[PDB]
Amino acid sequence: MKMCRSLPTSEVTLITECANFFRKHNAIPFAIEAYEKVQDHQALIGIYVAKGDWRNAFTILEKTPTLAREVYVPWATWLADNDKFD
Amino acid sequence: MSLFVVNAPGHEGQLKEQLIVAHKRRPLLATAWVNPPSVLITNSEGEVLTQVADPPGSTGRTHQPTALTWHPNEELLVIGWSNGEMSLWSMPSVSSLALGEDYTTAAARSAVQLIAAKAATQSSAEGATREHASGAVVASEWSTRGLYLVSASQQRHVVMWMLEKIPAETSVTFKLKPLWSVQSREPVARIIHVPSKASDDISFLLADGGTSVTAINEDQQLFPCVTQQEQIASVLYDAATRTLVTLTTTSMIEVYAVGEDIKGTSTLRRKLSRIAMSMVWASPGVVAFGSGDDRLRILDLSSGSLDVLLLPQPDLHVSSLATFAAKGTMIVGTVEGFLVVFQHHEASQWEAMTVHQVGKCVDRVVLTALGDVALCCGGSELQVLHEIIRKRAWDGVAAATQISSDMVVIESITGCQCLLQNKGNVHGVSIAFPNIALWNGSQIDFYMIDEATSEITFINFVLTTSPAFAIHREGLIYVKGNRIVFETMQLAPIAQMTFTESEGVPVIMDIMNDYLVVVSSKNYLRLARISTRDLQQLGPARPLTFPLEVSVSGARVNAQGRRVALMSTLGPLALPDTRIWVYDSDTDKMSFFDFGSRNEIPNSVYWNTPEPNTTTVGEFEYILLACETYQENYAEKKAELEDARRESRPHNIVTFFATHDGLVLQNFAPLRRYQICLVGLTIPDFLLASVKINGDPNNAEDYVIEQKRLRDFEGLKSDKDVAVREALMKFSYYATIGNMDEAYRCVKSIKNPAAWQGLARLCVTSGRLDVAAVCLATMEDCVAARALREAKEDYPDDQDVQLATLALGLSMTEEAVELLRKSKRYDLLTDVYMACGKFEHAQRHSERFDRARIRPVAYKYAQFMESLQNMDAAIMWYYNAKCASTDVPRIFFQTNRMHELRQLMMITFATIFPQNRELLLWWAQHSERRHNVQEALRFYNAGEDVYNIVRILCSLTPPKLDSALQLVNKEMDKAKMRFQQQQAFAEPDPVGSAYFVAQLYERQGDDQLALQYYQAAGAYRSGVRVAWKMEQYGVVANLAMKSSDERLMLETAMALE
Repeated sequence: MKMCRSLPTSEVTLITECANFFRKHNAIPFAIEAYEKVQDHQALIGIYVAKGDWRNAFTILEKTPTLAREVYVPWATWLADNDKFD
Repeated sequence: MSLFVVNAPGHEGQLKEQLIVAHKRRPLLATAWVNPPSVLITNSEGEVLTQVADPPGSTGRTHQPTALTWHPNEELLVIGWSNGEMSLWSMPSVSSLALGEDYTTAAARSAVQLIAAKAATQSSAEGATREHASGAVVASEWSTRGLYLVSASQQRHVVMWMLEKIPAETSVTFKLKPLWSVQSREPVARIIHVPSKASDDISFLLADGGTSVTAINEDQQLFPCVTQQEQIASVLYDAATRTLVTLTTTSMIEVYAVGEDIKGTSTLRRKLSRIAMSMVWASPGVVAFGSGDDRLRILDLSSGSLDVLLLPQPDLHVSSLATFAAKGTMIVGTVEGFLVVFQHHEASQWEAMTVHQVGKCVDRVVLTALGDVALCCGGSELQVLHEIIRKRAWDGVAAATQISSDMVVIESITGCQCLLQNKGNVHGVSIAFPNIALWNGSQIDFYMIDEATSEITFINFVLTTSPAFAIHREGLIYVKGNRIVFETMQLAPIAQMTFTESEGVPVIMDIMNDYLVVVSSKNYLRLARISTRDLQQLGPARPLTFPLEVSVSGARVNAQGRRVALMSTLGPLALPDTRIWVYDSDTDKMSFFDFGSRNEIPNSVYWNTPEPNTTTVGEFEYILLACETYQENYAEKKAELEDARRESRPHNIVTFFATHDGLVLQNFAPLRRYQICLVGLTIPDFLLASVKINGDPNNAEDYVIEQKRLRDFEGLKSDKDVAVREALMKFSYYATIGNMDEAYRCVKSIKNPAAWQGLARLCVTSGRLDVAAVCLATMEDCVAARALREAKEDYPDDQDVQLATLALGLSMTEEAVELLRKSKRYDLLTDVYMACGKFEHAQRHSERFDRARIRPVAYKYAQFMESLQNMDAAIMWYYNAKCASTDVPRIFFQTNRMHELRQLMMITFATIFPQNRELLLWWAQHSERRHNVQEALRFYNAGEDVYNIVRILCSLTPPKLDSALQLVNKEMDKAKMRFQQQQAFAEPDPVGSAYFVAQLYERQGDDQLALQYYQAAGAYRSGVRVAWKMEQYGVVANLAMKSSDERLMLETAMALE
């Protein structure tokens, strides 16, 4: 994280790949902050649907409406996990 | 299945517990007797060879043999007496005669061994009483190479003895010379040896039963090796790993590693949670022991983990233990008289191979070189038990089954039954009805069977030692020397054929119908046809190839004299092998099938045996082979409870189809505990020998020749038709080889629906459907036919569900549920689980796999209880199905239990029902039916149904408009809350009840208020009609297009004009 924050603003893009290393290290908030500085919303959506938090995921979905199936599909299963089939 | 033939050679004296010695490699055994004191030397099988009395030079006093030991390589015995003398028993060696290799049979070797032991000599070691100080020789022990001897007396002396093997004119004699005189603290209980190299050195340990374990080496000093704080009970030593185990009388075990100077270092210390404790080596590094209790304990030295090997039978107490490392067998002896043999495949890796019931207090269990079990029981009883296979035979009319050491049950399918007790033991049985013949090694006795009077008339015996023999209708075939002779029952020599010594000696002889198979000791096989006068041999001897040493133990021949089934054993110890060998002599082809893949070991293999004067048997029936191996629903079980009471290692009767293309596994059948053995195959009926109802296996009379139909012969109980039977045989053969089209062709000529259900089962197991439709249509089962048709219609892209439906129709439930697990269809699986009367399984499957069909499970249970008229559970299960707004009120109204519902709704049933919202709304509607408007309003308020409350309040006289407006505005505020939350996350939801309010204004001229509440309610159609009133037309717009109703916009466009 210290190196990733030492990488300048124009070099935040490689931090996207660096954010991948945060998932393999189980560093969730570090991945979140790296991605929001990257402005990568697909992977943020993936992290949010993996952690089960939906408010931030739906705010991100409203930011980029094209990724709806990236949230609805994990949610539709999750609703089926809590017996909300209606 | 196996049985222990018992030999009990009595002696005038009394047997000793621990004075039984068995040679490791040569089949020898010796044991001591007292009053009159002597020693009995016998072979492994139990026949007495010789007896040796008091040592030479005795002056009229008989001396008790106190210690015995066998030479590890020489056939030499050392006996320490009770008067201080020491004797060596030596017989002249058989190999010193330098005779030929014609000793290929056990009986001839036994005879030459006996005649050699007759001229044996007992030599006295000079001055033994001087070295033992006139004390009884307590113990003795040879070295590993047999060159050094250690003797221990009761006067606390240990003497070293040197063995000198001097040659003579005719034999080799032995002299024992004393060397040392070592003092001990106590008389030594046990003397053990340590080898220098794992595989001539002096390294012995002496345990005197006290608190001393004294080592001794070539230094001639009795330096202790390991001494513990308690008196020692016993020592157990492993020579290969040099691992010592010391066990005390207080259930304490310690493990030491013996060094070069015989010093031990503790590495495993353990405690165990009248019979003295016994401990033997179960396996290299694995120690088994028992403390006289019902459980064995197995300790792994490599890991240190101790496990308990459980005995299912209570009240059993272990008395002695022994092990055979060659085959991995423990022989547990009990005080009751139960011998349990355990065979290896740490406690989970062992299993109980067999159980035997001698029935007496077993003092000690010893094991000879060949695997025989010597038993000291009853204080003065010696019993040698030899494991032999169950010698059973079947000719076509009656079956002769051996059940004990000598008892044979001869029973026919016509009801005739009789018992045979041979004068000696029983080793071979041959039956060719009514001829019966028994072979007990030395002689063969042949009798008849008198079926009318159930009598057995003895014809005569032949004094032959041949292991191979077979009695026929015309005569008896027996081996004598290198030749075989076929005679009559009255000893009239019909024929004989001779073989050279290079061609071996026949060991296996099998006859059936008019065919004979002879197998020698060197895998030489000959097939022949017997006749009324001669024995026409069909071809010369043929070698066979098997892809330690393989020796064929058994051979069976089919009724054509064309294919032979072969059982082989491995190693000189005759370890059973898990392979069946099929040889086709006409095509000269060798195939085999391995039973190790099925985790099964076979016992016997049998060909189909056609009945006499029955020549309508096809070759498909001849090629069939059978072999024996061993490794909510309340009104359901009572149908088969009669069979379950008829019930009062697993058995596997497995049948193959011997094909020239190889061995094809036809069918498999488990048996039950009362079906002891399979005596033969008589198509289409198995011939399992079984015990009767509520009987005892050890009883001689309690045996019946049971006949169970083949699993491929369901529904054919007449057993009369021939064409149907052979066509079913062809169908089964073509189903096993996968040629389902030929199976269809064969069953096409069969009018029996049993063949059609067999073909339907084959279609289930092979994924065929259009043929299965014909199968269902031929058996007049329209239920399964329409089920399959509807399955095809509903699931045109899935054959698995259709196969499962067909299997369910064919009463195959487990196969269907496994298939539906494979086919992902969990909903249909839940429906099937419900349909078989197992609601618990349906509940588990719904809550585990598919958590969306639990409401149907609850509803089906509620309907089940409603039909059962157990309404107390029906109501609660209708509530659990979340259908309490339609069904529980229905189940109250239909049963006229309306007063209880009134009492329940006035505010186990009172704890749940009064607060349920749906029940309150239902009661509000019901009271509105009864014109009880105020009660309906109260219950609607209690149930929070704004629409109904607003409707009733606006419909009353006078209209309670204020509370209706309050509720309408509250719902508008809730809708605006929802819309504001939606916008903050970034035309609210209309409120239907407001419609009613507008209607009131529509009846009061309040046009603006009516339009406002119509628009808030979402009443576009009424919005148009109230906009038409004064003059406004723009309000007509922005209303129709919100509804996306094309007709509204069309009509407004027309009306604007």
